[PDB]
Amino acid sequence: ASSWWTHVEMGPPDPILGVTEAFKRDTNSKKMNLGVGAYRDDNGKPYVLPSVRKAEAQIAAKNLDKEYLPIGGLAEFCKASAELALGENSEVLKSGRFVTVQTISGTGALRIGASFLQRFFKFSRDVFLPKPTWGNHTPIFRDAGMQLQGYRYYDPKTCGFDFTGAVEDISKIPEQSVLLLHACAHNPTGVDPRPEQWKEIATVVKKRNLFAFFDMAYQGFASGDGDKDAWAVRHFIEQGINVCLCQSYAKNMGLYGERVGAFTMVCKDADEAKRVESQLKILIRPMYSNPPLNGARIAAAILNTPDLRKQWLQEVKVMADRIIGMRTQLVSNLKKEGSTHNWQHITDQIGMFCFTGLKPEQVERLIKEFSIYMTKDGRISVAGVTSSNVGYLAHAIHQVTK
Amino acid sequence: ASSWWTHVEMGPPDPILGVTEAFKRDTNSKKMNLGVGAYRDDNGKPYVLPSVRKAEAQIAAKNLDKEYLPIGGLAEFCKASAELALGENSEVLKSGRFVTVQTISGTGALRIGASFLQRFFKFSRDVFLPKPTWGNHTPIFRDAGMQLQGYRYYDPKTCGFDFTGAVEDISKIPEQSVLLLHACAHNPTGVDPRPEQWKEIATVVKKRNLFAFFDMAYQGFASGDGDKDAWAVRHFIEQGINVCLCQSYAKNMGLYGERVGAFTMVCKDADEAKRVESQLKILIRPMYSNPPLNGARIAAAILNTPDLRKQWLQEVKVMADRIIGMRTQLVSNLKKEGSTHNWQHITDQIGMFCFTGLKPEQVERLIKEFSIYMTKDGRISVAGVTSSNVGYLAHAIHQVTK
Ligand SMILES: Cc1ncc(COP(=O)(O)O)c(C=O)c1O
Ligand SMILES: Cc1ncc(COP(=O)(O)O)c(C=O)c1O
Repeated sequence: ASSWWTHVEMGPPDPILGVTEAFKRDTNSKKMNLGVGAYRDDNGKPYVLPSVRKAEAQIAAKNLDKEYLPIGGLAEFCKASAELALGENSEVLKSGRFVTVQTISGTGALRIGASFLQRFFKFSRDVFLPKPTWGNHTPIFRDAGMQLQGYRYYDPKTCGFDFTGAVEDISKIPEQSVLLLHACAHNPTGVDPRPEQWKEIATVVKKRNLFAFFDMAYQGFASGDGDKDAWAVRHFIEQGINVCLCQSYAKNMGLYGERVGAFTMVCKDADEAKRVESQLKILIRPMYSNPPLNGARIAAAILNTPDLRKQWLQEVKVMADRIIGMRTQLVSNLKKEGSTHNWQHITDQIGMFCFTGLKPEQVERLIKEFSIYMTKDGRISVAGVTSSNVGYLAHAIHQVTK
Repeated sequence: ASSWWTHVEMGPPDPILGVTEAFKRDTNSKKMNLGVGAYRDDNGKPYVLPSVRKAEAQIAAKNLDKEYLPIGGLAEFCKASAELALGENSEVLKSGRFVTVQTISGTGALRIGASFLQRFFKFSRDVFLPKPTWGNHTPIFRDAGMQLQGYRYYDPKTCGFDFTGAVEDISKIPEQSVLLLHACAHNPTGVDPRPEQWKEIATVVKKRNLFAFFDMAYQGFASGDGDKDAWAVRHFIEQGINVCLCQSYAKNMGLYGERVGAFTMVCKDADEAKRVESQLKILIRPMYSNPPLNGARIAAAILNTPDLRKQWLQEVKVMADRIIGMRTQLVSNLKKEGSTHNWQHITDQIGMFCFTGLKPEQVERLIKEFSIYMTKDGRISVAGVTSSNVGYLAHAIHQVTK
């Protein structure tokens, strides 16, 4: 053709960016933006952890260099991330039968894992995801070369986890097929299985010899306790199932821009771990010579230092308490407004994001009348909820669902 | 199988890391490491630009947030990078018929460009590279899905650019085939075509309607003048050829760990530019939600501020002068030692890396006897050369080539 890219077509707009722009152009004083993808403080401003600032001050005092990091990443950061994910007294660390490589946050880890599965996981080409899964998950596996399937995870009838349906779908999954399991808060729905349900899922996976691909990105932030959030992964590991974790420190540490993340794979032996490390480095090098330095250095400094680690844990627990308090206040105000609908699932759900279960027509009613901007599926970000405007949101929800 | 990764094999060791480890384990006092991939000062320590430190201090004073950046990247950084690459008075900027997206340094840009070519460049599947090309170039295009070809670039007989052979190979390239052209210092050889040779190559490309994929990663660092280093790209653009630039600020700015880089594509119209921008964002999002923030912010602060830009240009010119002085001193000391070999190609070559043209047996002779560690092909890093040890290196080369 005359032009190289004359056949290139305009890409579809991102709904999240459209919602954000619609909120920005809105002139109503009482407008709210529940489509935000990051945590916010009470005032609604972006929140930077004081532990992060202390780590930055310490690093600036150290006056370190900016040379390239190993292809795998910073050794201290990888070791600290593995210890945090698996626990300080995990048998895996003692045996050393694990590999951890720094990557570009969770998305990068997910991509690296998908590329590794495409290159080496000869058993199957199908990746199973929850039916209401994170949006980027699909494109990542599609670009990496993996076909995608789905299983039931969320039950719209009870607005909760569909345990029986999920068990049946997992049991129907063909053997030796990779499975994706949101470790903690589900990204779009924030519904997590109960520990007994997690044990049942682990037993089914062990019986079917499936491959688990955990995606822990809200560790600590989900409930303020890192051990309880990582309980499912540790249970899977002690059951004898080798799993992969995609850890993202964007939320639990507030390093959204720093792109901090680690991809760890559990192997049977240290020889297998180092072979997987070599192949992972071989895969990583064409994508990027090395991961970034500043964010990983900050994360390693916070994790290794005891006082900084304690302060970071306290801050994360505080943010988790704020999220839970916002959910509880929303439910209480909905009860006060006189709504007879059962909003227990709002308190039951854990994480930033919530489906109140509102119908799309209710969504347009909220957008046009009360100037509340939210996605069509019904997901709202609790971080956007404020103690000042929680009453307004509850009143609007009650009026729409009247 | 019983194990998921029992069939995974140990990856081949990286020769550069092996050379570095061999240098580290060496106990000779007069040992040198010419395999370093980054610039070093006179003392041999890593060099951090004072302009970078001033920018970091200014950013710390600003007390900015760490929220996610747009998928394309920081707007200020992209605009500044495009202006620096194309020139302040470029017609492309006035017409706005360009797209620039931040990426993970040069490697990332190269990958993004290869992915875009795989998805949209329906004309051909073959990418032509110089015969002595950068090592990572191959794996990047192989993983992205592009077949790779080669053309003659370096003439071992004269240790210089093979102009006639390169012209014949380019003319034999099939029409509408993407071509890779190291903009400045050839990574492995540091040989660049003369401006008349660049004009001839541009005329041949325009006649054959080839697609040019420039990889400018040493702008400014090559000779201390950004305009002269970017002269080939500007000539190609004014000739009417739409080209792609993979800019890496790792060297010209010393931000090796910060992973700073931009991929810019020249289009005919602004509509084509924005369509390409949307498709590039669609491609980028699965790989990583957004590029990192700290390095791009530092680069934008340095480029936009006039005093910081002037100081950065002065520092880059100083490092380029140091590299040229090291080359000249090496040639002068080789002449003093009495060697009759023609070492003019050492001064002719521009960039960090040089092929002195030594045979592999001479390489093992240097490694075993004089404890000088270097790659088998003969490439040496001028940044590793020091005013103190340049005489020792010249004496060793003369003794080996005696
Ligand atoms: C499922 C999932 N993956 C990954 C991430 C983190 O993505 P990023 O890599 O952009 O930090 C999140 C955070 O919202 C998430 O919910
Ligand atoms: C040909 C080439 N491409 C790209 C780069 C930049 O690589 P990175 O992305 O690791 O900064 C360099 C720097 O040495 C190079 O020589």
